[PDB]
Amino acid sequence: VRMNVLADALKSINNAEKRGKRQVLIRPCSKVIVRFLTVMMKHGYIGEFEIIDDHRAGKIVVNLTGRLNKCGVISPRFDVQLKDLEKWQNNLLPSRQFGFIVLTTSAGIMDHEEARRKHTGGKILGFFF
Amino acid sequence: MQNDAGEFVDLYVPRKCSASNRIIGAKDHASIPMNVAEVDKVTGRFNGQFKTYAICGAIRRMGESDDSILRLAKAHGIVSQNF
Amino acid sequence: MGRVRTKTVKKAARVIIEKYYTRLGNDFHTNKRVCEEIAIIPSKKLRNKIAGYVTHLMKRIQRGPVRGISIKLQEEERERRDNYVPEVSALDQEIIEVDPDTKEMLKLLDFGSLSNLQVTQPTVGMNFK
Amino acid sequence: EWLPVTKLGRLVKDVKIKSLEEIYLFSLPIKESEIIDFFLGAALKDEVLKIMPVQKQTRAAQRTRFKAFVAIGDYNGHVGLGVKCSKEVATAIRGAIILAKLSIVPVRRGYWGNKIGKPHTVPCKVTGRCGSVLVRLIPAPRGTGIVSAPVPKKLLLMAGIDDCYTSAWGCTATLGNFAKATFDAISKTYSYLTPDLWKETVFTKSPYQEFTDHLVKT
Amino acid sequence: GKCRGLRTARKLRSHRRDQKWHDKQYKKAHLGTALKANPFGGASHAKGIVLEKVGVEAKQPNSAIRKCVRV
Amino acid sequence: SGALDVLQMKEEDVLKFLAAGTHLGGTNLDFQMEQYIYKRKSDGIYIINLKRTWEKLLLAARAIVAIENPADVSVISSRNTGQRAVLKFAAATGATPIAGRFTPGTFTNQIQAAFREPRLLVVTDPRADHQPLTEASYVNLPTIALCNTDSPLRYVDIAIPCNNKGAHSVGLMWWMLAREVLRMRGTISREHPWEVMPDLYFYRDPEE
Amino acid sequence: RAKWRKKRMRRLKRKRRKMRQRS
Amino acid sequence: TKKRRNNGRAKKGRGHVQPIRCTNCARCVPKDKAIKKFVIRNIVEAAAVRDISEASVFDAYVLPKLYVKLHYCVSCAIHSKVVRNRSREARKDRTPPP
RNA sequence: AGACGGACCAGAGCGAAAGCAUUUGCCAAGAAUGUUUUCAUUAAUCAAGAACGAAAGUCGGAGGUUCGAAGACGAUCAGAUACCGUCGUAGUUCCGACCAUAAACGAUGCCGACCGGCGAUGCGGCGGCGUUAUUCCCAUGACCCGCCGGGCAGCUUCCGGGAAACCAAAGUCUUUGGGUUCCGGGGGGAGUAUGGUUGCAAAGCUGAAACUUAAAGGAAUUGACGGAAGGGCACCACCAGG
Ligand SMILES: [Mg+2]
Ligand SMILES: [Mg+2]
Ligand SMILES: [Mg+2]
Ligand SMILES: [Mg+2]
Ligand SMILES: [Mg+2]
Ligand SMILES: [Mg+2]
Ligand SMILES: [Mg+2]
Ligand SMILES: [Mg+2]
Ligand SMILES: [Mg+2]
Ligand SMILES: [Mg+2]
Ligand SMILES: [Mg+2]
Ligand SMILES: [Mg+2]
Ligand SMILES: [Mg+2]
Repeated sequence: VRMNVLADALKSINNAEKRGKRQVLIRPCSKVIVRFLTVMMKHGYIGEFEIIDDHRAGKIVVNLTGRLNKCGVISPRFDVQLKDLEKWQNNLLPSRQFGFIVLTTSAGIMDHEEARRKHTGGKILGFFF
Repeated sequence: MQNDAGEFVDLYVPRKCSASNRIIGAKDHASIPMNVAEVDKVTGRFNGQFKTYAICGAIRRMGESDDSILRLAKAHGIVSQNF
Repeated sequence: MGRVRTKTVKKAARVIIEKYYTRLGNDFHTNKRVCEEIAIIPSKKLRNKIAGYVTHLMKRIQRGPVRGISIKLQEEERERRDNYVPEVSALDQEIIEVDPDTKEMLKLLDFGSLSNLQVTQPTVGMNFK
Repeated sequence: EWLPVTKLGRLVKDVKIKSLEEIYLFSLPIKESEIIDFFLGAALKDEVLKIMPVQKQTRAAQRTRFKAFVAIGDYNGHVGLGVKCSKEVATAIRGAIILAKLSIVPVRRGYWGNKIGKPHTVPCKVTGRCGSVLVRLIPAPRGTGIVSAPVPKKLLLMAGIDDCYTSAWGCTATLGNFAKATFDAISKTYSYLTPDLWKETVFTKSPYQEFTDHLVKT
Repeated sequence: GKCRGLRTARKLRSHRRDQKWHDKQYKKAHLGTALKANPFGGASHAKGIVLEKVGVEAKQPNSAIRKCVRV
Repeated sequence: SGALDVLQMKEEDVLKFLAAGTHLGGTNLDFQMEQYIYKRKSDGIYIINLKRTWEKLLLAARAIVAIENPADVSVISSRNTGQRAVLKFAAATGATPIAGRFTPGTFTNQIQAAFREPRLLVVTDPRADHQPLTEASYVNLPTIALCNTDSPLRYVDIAIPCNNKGAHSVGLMWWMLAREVLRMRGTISREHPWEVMPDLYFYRDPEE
Repeated sequence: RAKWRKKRMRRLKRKRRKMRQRS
Repeated sequence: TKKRRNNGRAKKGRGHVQPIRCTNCARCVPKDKAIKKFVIRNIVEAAAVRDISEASVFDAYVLPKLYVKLHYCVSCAIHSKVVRNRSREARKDRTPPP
C-alpha cells in the first residue's frame, strides 16, 4: 500500500526525466507536494505545473525542461537541531555550492539557507539537485 | 565558470543538445549538428542563411530524432501545420 | 586424382582477357602462342595450364557475362539498355482506379479530379495460424 | 615525416585549426597520433604502470604474451590511458603509447569553497565503474594533496589536479579495471550539468564546413 | 529488507546482539572456553621445566627435523 | 519544408502518386510511423497522407542544399530496385554512389582501399541497408531514409513515408527529390515541366 | 554421497541410544 | 547454469502433472517431457503392393493404414537417433524440419 | 473379481499450497467482469499460537487382479550376496486415527507505484461491415475486425543493471532511505555430543565445543580427453588375396 504520498511522485518525476520526457502526471495531488514543487520552480529547476481538481485527492501535471539530475526523498522524517546541518548537507549533496535540502518548519516549507537566515530548524523531507 | 573577478575558466563550454538540454561529450561520436536552408519567400532559391539543430546519442538510438527535429521546425517559422 | 587450378593460374587468365580480348580467339594453339609473346612466364608447363583455362573461359564469355571480367562491348550494351526509355507509362489510361477512403482524403486535400470508386467487400485478410 | 591519409590530418598539417578545443567541441574522432604530437609537444610525460604476462595452452606448450599499461599527461588538464599486448615488451610498450595519445580527453576543474585564484580540485563528486570495482572522487580544500593508492595518484597528477579525497569499493587489486574506473570518473566531468551552465548555445560553423574550399583539391 | 522506522531501536539493537555471536573472533574472546583451555592464563610468557628432548618431522614438500622439547 | 508559399502540391504530381501506388503501405504498423497515417481500410493496407510525405520531402532537400560540395554526399541502394535511380540521381546532382554489397569498414579503417568520410547519407531501405546506419554511429553523420509504415526506425533523422517495395514508387520518389534540389539551386524554373520522364528511374526486369 | 553419509549416522545413533538405555 | 529456460518440460503454471511410460525403456516420465510421435504408416510397405493388388478379389482395394501414438524417453530417443544435440544459439528454435 | 480411467491432452484451465480428468444427480463455497447500490479508513506485514500438508512409514478392520523392497533360483563375471530372466512376501486398493518430511524449484518473501514495443491465447463486458445458423428476418457460439480489464506464458532492443551466464525484472543502488517480516559471516568437526520438547516407534524441533586447515567455491576461456554425435583419410588400418 501507498503509505507515503511524496515518495512515489518524486520517483515518477525522476524516472521520466531520466528518460527524456517533457510532461508527466502524478496522481494523489496533496498539499505538501505543492509547496515542494513551488520551491523547486522558484529556484528554476522546472517549469510551471497545472493542478487538476476533482472531488477527491486530485491530480496534477508538470512541465519539466529536464535540466535536473536527481530528485530525492528522505523518510522517516527526522528531526534537525540546527547544529547538524553541516553533517547532513555534506553527505547528501555533491558540493558546497548548489543543491538544496528542503525541510518543513514552524514558519513553513523552506530550503536550508532560508532556515539559517531565520535561525530555526525543523523536520526534514527531501532533497534535489 | 567565473572566479571572484568575473573571469572565465573551464577552457571550453560543451555544446548542449536542443531536444533534451543534455550535454554532448568529447567522445559521444553519435552526435550531430544539422543545417537547413532558408528561401527568398517568392522563388525558392536558397539565399545564404541556414539554421542549426543539435542532437545527442540517446535520442538518436531510441528512434526519436525524427519528430524532435520536426517539432523544432514546427516552431521556427518552418515546416507549417501539416493540417 | 583431381585437377583444380590455383589463384596464380586464374588471376592471370583474368588479367590477360581484360587487356587482350582481340588478340585471342577460340583455338588453344594460337591462344598458347600469344600468351608466350606478350607475357614472360618462367616455365613451359605453367604456360600451358593458363591457356587451357583461358580457352575454357572464352566459351563462357560468348554468352552470359561473368563476375570479374569487365569487357567494353558488353558494358556499352549494358549502357544502352540502361539509358533505354519507353515512350509513355505514367499516363496510364486517363482513368485511375481509386477507393472511397482515398477519395475522402482527396476531398479533404481539395481535389475533385477524375477518378473511380467501385469497391465493397467483407474482410478476410490474415491466414491460418 | 608524415602524410595525412584523411581530411582532418591535412588541415592540422596546415595552420587552419589552431588548437584541440575545437576538435572536442564537435566530438570528432581522431585516428592519427601525429596530431597530438603537433599540438601537445614536449609538455607531455609518460610512464608505465605494470607488465602482466598472460599465457595460453596449446598442444605443444604454453604461449605467453606480454601486456602493458601506460598513462600520459601534461599537468595542465589532459590525461590519457592506453593498453596493448604483444610478444616483445618493447613493441608492446610502443603501441600502447600510441593508443594512449589517441584516447586522450580533457578534464574539468573547479573550486571547493570560495573562488580565489585558479581551480585546484574537481567541481563535484563523481564515480566510475569497470567490472567489480567502483571509485569515488571527492573535492577538498587547497593544500591537502591527493590521498589514495599510488595508481590513481600517479594518474590524477597527470590531469593537473592538486587536491582531493578518494574512496573505493571492490577488488582493487586488479589494476586494469582499477585504472579505467578512475579514468571513467574524470572523463564524465564535462557531462555533469550545473547551474553555471544553462545558457543557450551559440552554434559555430563546423570546421569541415567552413574550410571546404582548401580541401577540394585546389 | 530492513526495518527502518523511527521507533524501532529495540529490535535493531537486539538483532545485532544475537547475530554478532556468529563472528568467530568475538565469540572466541567473550566466551571463556578458549581462555580456560589456553595453557597460558591469558598471558604472554611462562616459565617451566624440561623433561624430554625430541625431534618433530615436517610437512610434505620439505623434509627435516625441527628439534623441539617436552616441557 | 513545405511552408505556405508558391511550392505546394498542384494537380499533376498527385496523379503520379496515385498511379504508382505511393499511398498504400503494408499491413503491420510501427508505433513511430503512426502519425503519418490517415486510416485503415477493410483490408489491412493503410493509407498514407499525401500532405506530410510532400512536406518532409522538401525538408530532406533543404538539408542537401546546405552542403555546397555535392560530392561529399553519398547515396546507397544495395537492393536491385533502386539501382538505376541512384545512378541517375548521382549523375543529376554530382553525388558519390554506392550500389550493392556495402563492404564493412568503409567509413572506419582509414587504410582501406575505398575509404571515404562523407557528410550526409541517403538510403532506400533501413532494414536491408543496416550496416551504414550503424557505421554512421561510430562517425558523426546525419542520416536520411525512405521508409515504409513497417520499418524499425533507428539511427535516422529524416523519414519520408513512401512505399519502398514497388519499383514505380521508388524511382518516382527520387525523380521528385532530384527535381526539387535543382529547383532550389540551379536552372530549373519551378514553372514549366522538367524534360526527362520519371520512367527513367524504374527497374526493368530482363523481359526483352 | 550424502544420502549415505546421512544414513550411516542414524545406524550409529541407534547403537548409542541402545547402549545408553542399558543404564 | 541453466542450460534451458523451460527447464526441459512445458509445465508453466500447474504444480503437478501425470506420468506416462516409455514404450521401449518402460520408465515413468511426465507427459510434458517424453517426446511424442505419431505414425500414419501403411501395412504393406511399398514392396508387396503390386503383388497384393494383382492377387486381390476386389477392384483396387484402397488398402487401409495403421495409426499409433508413440512415447519415448529422452535417453532412449538419442540412442534411437531421433533427435540430436545442438549448439548454443540453435537450441532456441521450436520448429520441426520438413 | 479387483484395479486403471488411453487416444481427444495443448508451454490450455482451477486451487493457499499439496494437488485435480468416464456419465449423471445432489450439497455448500470462490475468483474475474458489470454496476450513477451500500458502510465510511474498518487497513499492510507479522514473535507466541492454530489449520492443511506428495511418496515412504506406523496403528485397527475389510480386501487382495497387476506390479514388486525382502527372499530363493538360473545366467554374465577373476569374483556379483548387482545390472538380465523366472517366481514371490510387506506393501500398492477402501474405511478410521498417527507422523509432519522432499531438487516440498520460478533453486527467486509479501504489499504498492513507476519504467519500451509486437503478435497471440483463455475468461467477462462493449461494439461493427458480412457470411452461415433454423424453419420464414432476431437474440447462441463460430469465425471476420477492433477495444477495455485483470490472468498463464512468449518474441525483440545499448531502458538499466550485473563477476558473468543472463533478467521488463534479478531495473529505478556510492546521485546510496516506499513499508515491513525471516535469515547468512573462510573451509571441516557437524545439523555431531549433551540438555529440554513432541511421538505408539521410526524420527522431528532447538542446537555446541576442543581440534584441524590455506585454501574449498562460482561464471566464462584455450587445450587435452571421451566405451558422444556428424563429415572426410591411410595397406607403418581393414576387406579380398600373395
Ligand atoms: Mg575475521
Ligand atoms: Mg512438485
Ligand atoms: Mg511461527
Ligand atoms: Mg502418504
Ligand atoms: Mg501407505
Ligand atoms: Mg493393515
Ligand atoms: Mg511376476
Ligand atoms: Mg526443510
Ligand atoms: Mg529452498
Ligand atoms: Mg544479483
Ligand atoms: Mg542499501
Ligand atoms: Mg562457518
Ligand atoms: Mg554448490
